[PDB]
Amino acid sequence: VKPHLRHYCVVGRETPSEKNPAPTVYKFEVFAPNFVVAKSRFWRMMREKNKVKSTHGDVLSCKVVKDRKLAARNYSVDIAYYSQRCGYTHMVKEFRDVSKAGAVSQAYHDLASRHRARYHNIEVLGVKSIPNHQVKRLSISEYHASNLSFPLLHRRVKAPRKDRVVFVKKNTKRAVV
Amino acid sequence: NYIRAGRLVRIIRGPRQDRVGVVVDIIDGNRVLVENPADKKMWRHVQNLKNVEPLKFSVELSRNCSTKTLKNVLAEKKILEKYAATKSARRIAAKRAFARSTDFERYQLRVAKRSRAFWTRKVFDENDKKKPVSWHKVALKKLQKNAKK
Amino acid sequence: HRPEIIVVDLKDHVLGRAAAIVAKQLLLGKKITAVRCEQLTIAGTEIRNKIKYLQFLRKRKLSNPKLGPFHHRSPSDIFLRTVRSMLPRYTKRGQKALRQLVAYEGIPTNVVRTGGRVVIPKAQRHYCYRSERPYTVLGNMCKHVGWKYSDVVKKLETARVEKAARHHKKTEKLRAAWKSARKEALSKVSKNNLEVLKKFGY
Amino acid sequence: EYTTLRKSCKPGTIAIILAGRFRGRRVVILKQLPRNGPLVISGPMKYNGVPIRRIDSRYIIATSTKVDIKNVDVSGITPDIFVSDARAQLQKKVDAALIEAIRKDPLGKEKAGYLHSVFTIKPGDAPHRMRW
Amino acid sequence: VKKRTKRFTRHKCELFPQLSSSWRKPRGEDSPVRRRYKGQKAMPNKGYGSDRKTKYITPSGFKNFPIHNVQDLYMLLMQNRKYAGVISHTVGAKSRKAIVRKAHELDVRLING
RNA sequence: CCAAAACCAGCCUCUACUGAGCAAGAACGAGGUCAUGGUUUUGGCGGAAAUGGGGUGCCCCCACCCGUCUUGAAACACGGACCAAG
RNA sequence: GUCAAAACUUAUGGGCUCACGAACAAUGGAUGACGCUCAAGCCCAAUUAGUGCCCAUUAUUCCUUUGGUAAGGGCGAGAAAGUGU
RNA sequence: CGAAUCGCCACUUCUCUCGGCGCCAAGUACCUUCAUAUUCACAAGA
Ligand SMILES: [Mg+2]
Ligand SMILES: [Mg+2]
Ligand SMILES: [Mg+2]
Repeated sequence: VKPHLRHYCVVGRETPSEKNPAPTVYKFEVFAPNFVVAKSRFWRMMREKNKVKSTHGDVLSCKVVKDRKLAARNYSVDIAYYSQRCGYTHMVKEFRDVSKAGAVSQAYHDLASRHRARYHNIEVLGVKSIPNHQVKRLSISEYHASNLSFPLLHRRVKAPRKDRVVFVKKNTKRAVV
Repeated sequence: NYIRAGRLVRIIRGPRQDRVGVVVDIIDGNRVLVENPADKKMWRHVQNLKNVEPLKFSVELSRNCSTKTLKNVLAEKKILEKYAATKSARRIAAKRAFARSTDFERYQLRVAKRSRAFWTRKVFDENDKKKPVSWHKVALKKLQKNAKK
Repeated sequence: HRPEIIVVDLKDHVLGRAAAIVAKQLLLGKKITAVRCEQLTIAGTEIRNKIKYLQFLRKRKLSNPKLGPFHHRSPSDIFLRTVRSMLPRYTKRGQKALRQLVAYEGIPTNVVRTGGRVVIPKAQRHYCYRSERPYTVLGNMCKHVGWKYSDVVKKLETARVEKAARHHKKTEKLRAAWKSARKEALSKVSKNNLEVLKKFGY
Repeated sequence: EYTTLRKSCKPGTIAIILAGRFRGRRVVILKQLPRNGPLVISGPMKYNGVPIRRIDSRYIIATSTKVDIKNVDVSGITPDIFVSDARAQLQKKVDAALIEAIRKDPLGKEKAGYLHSVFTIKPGDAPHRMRW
Repeated sequence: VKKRTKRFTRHKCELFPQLSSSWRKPRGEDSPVRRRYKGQKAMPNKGYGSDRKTKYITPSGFKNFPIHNVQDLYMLLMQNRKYAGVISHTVGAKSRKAIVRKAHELDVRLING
């Protein structure tokens, strides 16, 4: 399916004051289902880092970021996450995908299973595309070879839904349902 | 037959049902980038491998190959024009003609599927002379008992 | 006269998926006739499933086992119990549907040579099991659990097969005729029809 | 005149009878009656044995196939008309016109045979997946 | 077209021969019926009131009006399409002969003529 | 009286921006429907028919014996065989 | 998945898992039962797919009732100055 | 005794990993019966 997580870049600042007349603007890449969550995660880091809070700031740009292309490539996602079982595991897993958004959402499902880690426990720390060689991880390294061929072994080929059937004659594909 | 870049998968169950398209580049083990200049709707996209059925055809090609390179190379083989030639392809366009068909074409078929099923018997009845059939073979031997009486 | 029965061939189907799909069709009024219930598979090693069954067999009324749960050991009786557990077995709607199912070990001579045998693709073993995971063929576990006819059925299954195969080449001259007769039917007077047959793939 | 009779049902179109005495009979739609009234399909009875008679548009399946029967004069089909000589005479005058209108068409030999056809929902058959 | 055609019977009238079928509102905390559990009998309420312009109207379409003697028939002379005289049960077959051949002459309806 | 179709109304369903995307707007067309309103039409039925009620059975489904004191009753808590009169 | 309405076992989604697994020591027996194991389990995400569905005494809407010490209008058979029929 | 049911077959009706036909002329030639059974209504027919 298309990626779970859209790629937002939320930009914002603490709102101007005589206390801080010309406040720093903050860019912040997020991978969120939708902007309202990206805007939220953005204000999470604003208070967890800048001590500025949602009441006192103002997002200047919620906009989603355009995909680099569509060619299959290779992503080093850097993903801190939390648990009672582990309170802050920095962890640069690599994923092979067509987009930063896809590598990242792929990193959430991966991270949610190997670690019972919800979206809001996780925080992406960056998602570089990587060249073939830099990927130390051995799993996706199997897919680098320009000459890689593999079988689609032991397929379950379900019929197109329009054609699916409950009962069929045994060495035939006459329907009987 | 192995899936690799240049393999000519047949999309199965998606919005682009019957359509084929070359495997431009593997992503990981459960996805690929399908492509095919010959159809309008086979612009490069991420098919899942569950969704594709590899075909016996496969142009030689290099991963992440550009599309204009492909509208080239497959043209120099006509892997597509060659593919439609196969009964495996015709069967797909055949069912895709019956489903696409109007009611009078289905008359116009039944008249043939009887015109032929009728001559299947006419050929057979003529050939009924040569055994076997329950009606003729059973009877020729069946008389064997009658001649003995 | 025969009713609109459909004789599901249960070989290499998952027990509980086939039992679930069949149990539904019986409610929708289908009069199914399961066969080769000996050949139903179950996930896991036979030891996993013998122990599951022997924990079943372990359950009886102390007061009077005679009226207790009954532990049928026929793969077919096991499939009927599996399929009655999946339908309203106390309302008459379901007590009825359960009697519309006829399980058999093997495929009995009344049910053979009666018509084509259906299959349940959603309950196929290859469709369900991960292929390299171990699986329990049902009549095989239940041989170890008390079914006494596991070899009676195999002797029967051997006979219908050797018999069905003898009839498959008793008729090879016949099927070969219609293949030849039908191919030369295209060459016959069906001219414009030959183009309406080319379209549509005939 | 007024007519909401749908675009799929037009005069001279072939049309399956879904209900009534003549189920499954392909039948040319000769005309719609003067008000948004029931169609007057006709067999022709020369083929499938369907008399000139009325049918509601809801009870036929207007096939895409038709015949350019603008040439035929179905004017004698009027509501006031609705076996006596005056009527037996009417269809004879019409079916012969309607039947030749079928002849003029290329592929007019099938449509004669196509109207001898009888529709039937055979088992495994899926009209909803059908187009017509 | 009535809301409810069934009687609202007393709870458990069916078990106790003495109990009349006639409704009594259930009481007792634990009454299944007043606690209005779904499988139980219903209780009457304002919501079962019949539609108010079809109310009191007998299937004949007339509202019944009691009648006792021939003079009552003229109480229905001018509204004979609205009211239908139902002669009282205890008027004699004697007098009913008189009410009836007069309820005929006047075009007034009678439920039991 | 039972039906069916139609009509009208109602009702419902089914560009813009951005860098291919949206946080984005309608249109055309068509469908559904009277347990919506008004307009009949057309057929079917007509000693019986028809709608309604009543009775008995079944089917599917729902459904813990009531009164009681009690925080809590289906309670392994009390009172409760039947009916009549009181 | 069946029981059970709904994924006629949907996904053209990701991982994980072989033995169990699915909010608040003794009558035989309980993920509710069956059964499930490329799950019918778990984490995650989804909704026809890189181009959803089912079930409320709930909501909305319609009809009816009742109440309002609610708001108005009015005064072929009816038109009563009226709390209440 | 009026019924509900509505594809058949020795081309499926073996095994182990597009079955044939039928659908209105016994055939692709429309010869040719069908009405008033009067526009749905259990197919009034198997
Ligand atoms: Mg106490
Ligand atoms: Mg269900
Ligand atoms: Mg009948």
